[PDB]
Amino acid sequence: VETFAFQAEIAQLMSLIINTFYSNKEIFLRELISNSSDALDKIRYESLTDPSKLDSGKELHINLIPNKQDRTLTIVDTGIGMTKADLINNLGTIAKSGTKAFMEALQAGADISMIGQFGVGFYSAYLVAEKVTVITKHNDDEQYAWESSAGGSFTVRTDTGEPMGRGTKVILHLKEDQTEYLEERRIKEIVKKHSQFIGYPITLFVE
Ligand SMILES: COc1ccc(-c2c(-c3cc(C(C)C)c(O)cc3O)noc2NC(=O)C2CC2)cc1
Repeated sequence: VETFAFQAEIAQLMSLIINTFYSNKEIFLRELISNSSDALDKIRYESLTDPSKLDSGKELHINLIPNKQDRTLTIVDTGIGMTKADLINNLGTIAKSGTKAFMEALQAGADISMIGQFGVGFYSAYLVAEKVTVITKHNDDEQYAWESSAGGSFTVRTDTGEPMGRGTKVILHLKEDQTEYLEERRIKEIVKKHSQFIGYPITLFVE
């Protein structure tokens, strides 16, 4: 297991997300679904010229998996996936510059819900989760698990769990007071409100 420090700007972004009073927490799901859609777009485009990139799985979809027993909400996609290098480099995001652009878009009146416009929507996960695990598999690398409970550090390790084929799984270990996001009707409501026109099948698993 390797432990890394977040860049100062990202730790600041996470501290802001965790500590700022902001009731509209449901946007985290929109942001994660958007990321999955972006990753799915990428493997789709690459497969147009090289269909063998789909040997790791032809289906392009997003699954939402609540587990009330574990208090986890998991978002799984079969997009392009991330390499180990991507994970360490802020999960394939432009997080340093994006955080800068977000930080003082906020000072120009913006609110937290615009976070995705600055490429760092992922970190909105910390509105609802005390810990986030990101398990990912890119065609060119092995399957890795990234994890952080904030506090300035993250870990990366080779994943031992179920083979994913290709794509990304974001596991949200929910805060005690945020269990509404495990309820079927709440999830459906949020998907219909914010993600109605995502161009990939979104399947909400039941328990
Ligand atoms: C908005 O920033 C993003 C969005 C998606 C990704 C991404 C992902 C990916 C990343 C995340 C976050 C953990 C950041 C996610 O929730 C879902 C995903 O499928 N897998 O491969 C990728 N690699 C990519 O190059 C792609 C298409 C965007 C990385 C950065």
